[PDB]
Amino acid sequence: DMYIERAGDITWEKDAEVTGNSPRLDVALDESGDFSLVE
Amino acid sequence: GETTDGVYRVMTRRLLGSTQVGVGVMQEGVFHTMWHVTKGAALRSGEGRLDPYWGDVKQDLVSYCGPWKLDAAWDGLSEVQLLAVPPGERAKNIQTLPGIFKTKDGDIGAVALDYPAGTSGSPILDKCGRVIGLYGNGVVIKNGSYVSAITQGKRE
Ligand SMILES: Nc1nnc2ccccn12
Repeated sequence: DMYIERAGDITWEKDAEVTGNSPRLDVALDESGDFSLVE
Repeated sequence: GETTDGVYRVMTRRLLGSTQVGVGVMQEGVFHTMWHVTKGAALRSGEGRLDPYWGDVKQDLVSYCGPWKLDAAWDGLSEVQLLAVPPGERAKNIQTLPGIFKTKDGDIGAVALDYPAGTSGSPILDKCGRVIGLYGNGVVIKNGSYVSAITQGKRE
């Protein structure tokens, strides 16, 4: 039995931690909602 | 139950202790999460019940109490923020420049941020604080890193 609990407001934070790269990838999406890489 | 707009953890007591299986967004009286988090099951909010209203396994999205309300889209140029809500940890904003998933049916934004599976359904926001999609359906690339699509539904 699943339940929800509030965790916060949805707002943009000025000067939040900035990380992550920006990969451009060829992908396929199957009928089950699974993404896979196309090579 | 609590109907206030915001980000929520999705918990279960079926397993050992209380386990966070995902996250979702309450907006305009509708609860939005990824399909793989709830498998379409009903949810509890205090003494109240939230019943599924729309869902789609291929999009990996589900809405409760009403139709999907989130319609903002990534502009294709700007940095965004993942409002990550990790299991047992406080909500935290992470800013990043999305990459792209190129598919035979068009391009989708993608965020290269690696968080526990229980963070699925955390919202990705633009600079106006609008939810442009949910984090948690993606792929594991060559180096073993996780890259999530920015998954957004359609507002009818
Ligand atoms: N880090 C990671 N690996 N697989 C997944 C799946 C969903 C959300 C996060 N994930």
